[PDB]
Amino acid sequence: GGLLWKIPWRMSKFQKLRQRRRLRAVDNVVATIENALAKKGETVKAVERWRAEMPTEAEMLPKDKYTIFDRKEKRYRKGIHKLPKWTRVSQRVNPPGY
Amino acid sequence: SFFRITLHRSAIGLPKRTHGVLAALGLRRRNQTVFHPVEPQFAGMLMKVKELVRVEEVPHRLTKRELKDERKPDAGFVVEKQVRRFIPGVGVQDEVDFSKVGAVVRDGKRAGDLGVRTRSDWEVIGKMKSVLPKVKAL
RNA sequence: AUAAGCAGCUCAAGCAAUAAGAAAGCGAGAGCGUACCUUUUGCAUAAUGGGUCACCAAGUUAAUUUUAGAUGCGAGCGAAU
RNA sequence: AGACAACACUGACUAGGAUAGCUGGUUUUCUGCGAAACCUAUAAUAGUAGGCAAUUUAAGUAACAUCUUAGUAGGUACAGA
RNA sequence: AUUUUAUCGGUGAGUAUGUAGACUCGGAAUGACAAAGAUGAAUCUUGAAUAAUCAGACAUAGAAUGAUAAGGUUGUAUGUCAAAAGGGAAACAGCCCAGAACAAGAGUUAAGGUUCCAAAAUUAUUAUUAAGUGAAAUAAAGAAAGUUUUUAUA
RNA sequence: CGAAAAUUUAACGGAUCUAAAUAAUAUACCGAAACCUUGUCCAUAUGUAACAUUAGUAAUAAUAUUAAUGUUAUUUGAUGGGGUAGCAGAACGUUGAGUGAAUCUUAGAUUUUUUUUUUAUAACUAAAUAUAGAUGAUAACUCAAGUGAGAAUGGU
RNA sequence: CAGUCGCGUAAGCGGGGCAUAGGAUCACAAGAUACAAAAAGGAAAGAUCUUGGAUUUUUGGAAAAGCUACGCUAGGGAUAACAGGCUAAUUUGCGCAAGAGUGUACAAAAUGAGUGCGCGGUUUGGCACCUCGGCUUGACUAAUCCUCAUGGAUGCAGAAACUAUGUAGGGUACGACUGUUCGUCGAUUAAAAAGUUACAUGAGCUGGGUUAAAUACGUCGUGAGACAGUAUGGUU
Ligand SMILES: [Mg+2]
Ligand SMILES: [Mg+2]
Ligand SMILES: [Mg+2]
Ligand SMILES: [Mg+2]
Ligand SMILES: [Mg+2]
Ligand SMILES: [Mg+2]
Ligand SMILES: [Mg+2]
Ligand SMILES: [Mg+2]
Ligand SMILES: [Mg+2]
Ligand SMILES: [Mg+2]
Ligand SMILES: [Mg+2]
Ligand SMILES: [Mg+2]
Ligand SMILES: [Mg+2]
Ligand SMILES: [Mg+2]
Ligand SMILES: [Mg+2]
Ligand SMILES: [Mg+2]
Ligand SMILES: [Mg+2]
Ligand SMILES: [Mg+2]
Ligand SMILES: [Mg+2]
Ligand SMILES: [Mg+2]
Ligand SMILES: [Mg+2]
Ligand SMILES: [Mg+2]
Ligand SMILES: [Mg+2]
Ligand SMILES: [Mg+2]
Ligand SMILES: [Mg+2]
Ligand SMILES: [Mg+2]
Ligand SMILES: [Mg+2]
Ligand SMILES: [Mg+2]
Ligand SMILES: [Mg+2]
Ligand SMILES: [Mg+2]
Ligand SMILES: [Mg+2]
Ligand SMILES: [Mg+2]
Ligand SMILES: [Mg+2]
Ligand SMILES: [Mg+2]
Ligand SMILES: [Mg+2]
Ligand SMILES: [Mg+2]
Ligand SMILES: [Mg+2]
Ligand SMILES: [Mg+2]
Repeated sequence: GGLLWKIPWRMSKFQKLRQRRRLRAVDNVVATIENALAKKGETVKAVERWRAEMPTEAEMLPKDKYTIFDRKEKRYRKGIHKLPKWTRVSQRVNPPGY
Repeated sequence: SFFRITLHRSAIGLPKRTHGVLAALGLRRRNQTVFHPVEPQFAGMLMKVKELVRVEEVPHRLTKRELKDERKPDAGFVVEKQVRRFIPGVGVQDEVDFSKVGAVVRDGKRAGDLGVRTRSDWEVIGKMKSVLPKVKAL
């Protein structure tokens, strides 16, 4: 193509820091909701599903925090900043093996 | 308890379904805060916009008047002396010095009723040609 | 008269009133800004049109058929005697 | 030689009588709301009509959106032989 | 006439290996339908009145097509542009933020950044690189007493 | 190292950097017309008070009230604010007309300028120049349109 | 629901077929209905219901063949030819890796099957963002024909040449044929190499090719005419 979308293949240490904090912030929203309901003895299927198949920022590997799965790439990995609205959508899990 | 929910990010380029979740919460602009009880029907509403809002558990709900007073700054001044003025509906309010505290408002259809000096008050002052300051004062 | 401005905007030194009072204007220097219209998915576009200024220059009228609002009369209305 | 018939000739000049689903143009301000480039039909495919539907403001709402809880339809990713 | 095979094809058996648009015994998430409740910015329906539009473009994911080429052509899902200014991407219709009624503020923030151009760190910690590699658009297979680490080993 | 293309270093934006590179972390700060605060403008509601106008209803010889309209303030410390095609509402201006046999004008009407002020497509203040008593100008309300032009290889 | 028929002991089933592939109006024709009947009685021509005949197959439904290079108007660049842009299948453009094999011997002096990984933007193409050659005069690239330095070469005795590494300062001429770039050939030369630049350069020149009106030939067409044909001529 001749139209230039200058998007670097890797992120800067500043974009990574904000990513860690956005993943950390989401964990606090879920924990705040889960703790508020536990005090009343209630549960929500969405929360129970999140805490079951989604890790916390402290439990994620750097590769899972800054990259995503892409079957079209050489090594099946791709910069997470290449996902649409990547700063406002949740993305923490990739297929096993990649 | 209650959920103190505040919109931190926008949903401009997000799907239409996300706009409805925010509309059902009452979040219309950034940094707008709402209060909802701690219930499943509201928790699930937050798990859909958890990437956009900030949540907090609070004991009680704050009123629209009490939620806006926590950002109100101190005025930084106090009117201690008000000069004579005319209020269209009430009347003429005489000078008041709140430092020594008396806002007396006089209304009428004649000048003497307003509490001001008239042409007659100036003529009696001019005819008092005998009053003289005390020699000690001079 | 050391400079690469769609000539405007933001910041602004200085000059400017023979005199008490009164600073319009021009502006060094710094920064932001690629005309307008048309037509297009999309135009600074090297796509269309214009040398400048002034004037002339484009949803109107009639008949007919409807609607809204207002208003006259009212199971009658109008017209005409 | 489609050559010539007085600027014009694969049919002159002049007066009277046209259309153009195409191109261009359509002039003051403020305020409110706010699309589509899809479907169907067409001698259609630069057009048009009916829908979806933008707008005006009345009459309704057990309206519409979202989440929660329970329920239902249907076989993609995946996995398997 | 005759028998024999660690040769070919065929049949039977295998809870053997692979293969998948027209295989799906198993089977998500998502999306769809309806009920109740709650919430919300009237966003819905109807009546009356009454338009524009009918080559769209790009990004992301996943396909058909092409040559697993095209800023190619053509569906699906989502968004932006179109009709959206502003900050970031050096410059930028379509990307990352964010929706401009007008001012003031060393105000609070998003994406993005903080040596100078140029507002903000020459801010702290642990390692690697010596090639200006790199530092906002990753050229490949491959070679090699470059260097570091780890794991075995003399 | 592999790694070669034709104007010029030539896709770090440049200077330059041994980190101001790379990887894994932490904090502060900057940062938009976003947000907040204080004010302003506009649009659309809710009640209340007051001012003015118009039209009614009562009182008055020893003023009050009702309704509509305009307006300011105030209550809920009300809500809302990009925009093409397109739809809608509210206004200004131009020309002529009615009220007009009206109003004003040498004590200066009118003067294509300049200037001043006012939320202001407009009017107003003042200044300079000239000099008209109506074939002059004009508020307000209303009526009717040959009514508003940087765009037509437009016309003069 | 009404009407009235069939089958069934009965309950009950039946308004064609297991399901999914057959077009209207108009006109015309055959039956019914008793509606209206242009003075009146009738009728004609109409109306309502049932029914029939359709590659109405451009199947929401016209009775319909061509040429224009003598051409014209309105438009589009919403769809082409040249150039630019994207792409790189292909190429008369290259490199690297591996090494069957050739080299009397011996893989790598030379040579290199079928392949793999790439570069580059010269050829023929795709897309549709966007509607020639010569002369004169240059600039630039380096993947080098000559000249300069140099490694390898059972296959470097010398000479000459082969291959390869540096290197683009300068040079790369003359003629015949062809409209030619290209190509073929003659004769010299140290050598008579390439490419990019709008396949550089026509507001610098040329106009032979392509090339509108004229004309002929062949072929095609019933014909007007046409042709990736040929020929002579044709305002730069
Ligand atoms: Mg480009
Ligand atoms: Mg100077
Ligand atoms: Mg130019
Ligand atoms: Mg132009
Ligand atoms: Mg011109
Ligand atoms: Mg005019
Ligand atoms: Mg006009
Ligand atoms: Mg002829
Ligand atoms: Mg002729
Ligand atoms: Mg709006
Ligand atoms: Mg659309
Ligand atoms: Mg037809
Ligand atoms: Mg058309
Ligand atoms: Mg199954
Ligand atoms: Mg495309
Ligand atoms: Mg939008
Ligand atoms: Mg458009
Ligand atoms: Mg923008
Ligand atoms: Mg930068
Ligand atoms: Mg600060
Ligand atoms: Mg600084
Ligand atoms: Mg570098
Ligand atoms: Mg550079
Ligand atoms: Mg704002
Ligand atoms: Mg806004
Ligand atoms: Mg608006
Ligand atoms: Mg004057
Ligand atoms: Mg003009
Ligand atoms: Mg009769
Ligand atoms: Mg049809
Ligand atoms: Mg049909
Ligand atoms: Mg001919
Ligand atoms: Mg095009
Ligand atoms: Mg040697
Ligand atoms: Mg030299
Ligand atoms: Mg050329
Ligand atoms: Mg030229
Ligand atoms: Mg001749």
